[PDB]
Amino acid sequence: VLPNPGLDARIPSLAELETIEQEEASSRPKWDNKAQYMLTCLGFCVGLGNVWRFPYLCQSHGGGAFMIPFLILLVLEGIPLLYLEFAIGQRLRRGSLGVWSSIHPALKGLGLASMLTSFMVGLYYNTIISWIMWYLFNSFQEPLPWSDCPLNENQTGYVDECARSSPVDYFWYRETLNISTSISDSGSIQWWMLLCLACAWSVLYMCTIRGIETTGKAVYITSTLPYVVLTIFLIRGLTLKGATNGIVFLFTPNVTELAQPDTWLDAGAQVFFSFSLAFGGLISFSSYNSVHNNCEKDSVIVSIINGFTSVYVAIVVYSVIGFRATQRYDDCFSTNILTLINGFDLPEGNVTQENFVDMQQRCNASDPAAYAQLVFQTCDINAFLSEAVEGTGLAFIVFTEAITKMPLSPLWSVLFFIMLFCLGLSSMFGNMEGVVVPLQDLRVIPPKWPKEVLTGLICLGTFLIGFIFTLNSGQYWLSLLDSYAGSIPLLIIAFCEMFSVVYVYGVDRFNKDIEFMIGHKPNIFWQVTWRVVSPLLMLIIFLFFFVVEVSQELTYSIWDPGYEEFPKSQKISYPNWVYVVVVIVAGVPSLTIPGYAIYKLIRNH
Amino acid sequence: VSIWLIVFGVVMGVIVVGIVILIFTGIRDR
Repeated sequence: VLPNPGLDARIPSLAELETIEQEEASSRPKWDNKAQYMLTCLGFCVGLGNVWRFPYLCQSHGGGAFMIPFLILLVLEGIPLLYLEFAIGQRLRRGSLGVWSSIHPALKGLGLASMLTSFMVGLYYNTIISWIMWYLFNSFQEPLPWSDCPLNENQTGYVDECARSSPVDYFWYRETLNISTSISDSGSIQWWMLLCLACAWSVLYMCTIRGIETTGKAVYITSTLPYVVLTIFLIRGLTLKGATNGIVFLFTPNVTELAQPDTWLDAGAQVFFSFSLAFGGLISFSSYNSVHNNCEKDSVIVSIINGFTSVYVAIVVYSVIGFRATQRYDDCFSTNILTLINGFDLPEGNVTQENFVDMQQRCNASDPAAYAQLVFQTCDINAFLSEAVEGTGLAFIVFTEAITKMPLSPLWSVLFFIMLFCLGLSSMFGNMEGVVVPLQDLRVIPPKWPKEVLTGLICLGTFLIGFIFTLNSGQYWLSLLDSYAGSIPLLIIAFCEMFSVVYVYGVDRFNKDIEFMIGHKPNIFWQVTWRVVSPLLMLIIFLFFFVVEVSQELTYSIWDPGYEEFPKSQKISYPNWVYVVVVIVAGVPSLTIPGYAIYKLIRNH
Repeated sequence: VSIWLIVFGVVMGVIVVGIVILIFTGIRDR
């Protein structure tokens, strides 16, 4: 629709590209195997919120009714853009920031915005990834350290916060890290945890020192292991009988929790996040294979599994959630089995989780006086399934408890954490690719000191900012990022693809591209959704952002080791000096889309 | 002294040598 003066003469125009095939190997890397290409795309998409936020959002939207707004946005918006993602990087055969230069050169705020989101999410994930290794260092041993309480100072029973709450948590607010109360007070620096952060930066830098070459040989193992070990953990769940309890909690269809506005919203944010989008490394990934490679069914293949395996990941955790809730359901009851015979004294054989309550009626009938002194702790499954956690606690203060309900409890403590390490590490590649592909499109730096020297400039450049997360206050900074950083601005970066291909590039100009790559135009629903449907849905959920922008006041949790009714959290708001930086972390990636064009308009006027 | 620094001590030695192995390959492929 737009004229674009100078639209062409920057693209390779469909008739010389067959000749560039036989000269690309001397200038650019290549996928040296068919099998090594599939290992890259699955590992960047999966995990890290599909494992902790997506199964949590099951039981906050209705368990057995959660799939319906969830599964559709696979087959309405994911399967367009990923097939669109494959088709242009194989067309232009060039980096992502170069793409929005070859289309309307008053653009290229977009290639920055892909880099300005990919660099921060690559930062604070490695903070989480370091704690995966930290608890893995704390593995290997007979009495796992979170299992027991530290004593008091008198060689007797335990300290107060390990008495008032479980030993799995206490080892988190002093052990994992020393904790602060608020976000406004920075405490200890956690210097040994800073060493654990430091080594986490290096196994990345070891593996992508030569970009496609070193990663292409180091993807054959890290992209198969996080799916196998998760297969025996499923039978481990049916080994310890604790399944069919959170499993039936996964099958609770709440039709009342479907017409909510945030039901479509929270489903829409995760399906955009379950795939790893708006980074541009996949443009370079689809530039390193053959030109006539079928990516149409490859768009069907890899999009299906990551939406299908994540459901199967949600099965294994609720078996554990059902397992932890199972034994805790009777622990208070066995205490009350003890508390019944405490004051009212039945023989220990003729008491069980049975007519216990009926014999309690005979106890109250024989005497009400001592019956008014025996307190009983009422318990219920869905009073033990009704507690939950999101973000971090599922593997750190929830999963490690049922780890300690195993006969080989230090051994499965090891096997849990290499799986989640390589899970984030495989997802730590395209955000790493999202910062180097616009970097090769900068070219104001000296072009000497080749890529291995440039590789050392990335890992030590972003080494520095993770230091504030090692503070006692540093965990409260991390709660900002999963909530705000990359929640809203991920959408409209993807929306600028829709305006470019239809009204600037021309969908019919894209139509002659697809008969070149594979041949004949695909099924007609492909051509429908690029016109209308993906432009429709992306702004409805963006409209739902303004519904949840300010309709609930911003509040973050504080721990307070000296808390009033201590075994619960405390939710306080932020100070006014904290409000000045919350717009910086999520807003400045969105400012560059008009922002460079204003600099470009005063540069060319 | 510490058990978590024992398992930390072996993985910090793995990290130092693999980066210079690929340095020798890139210098042999100049």
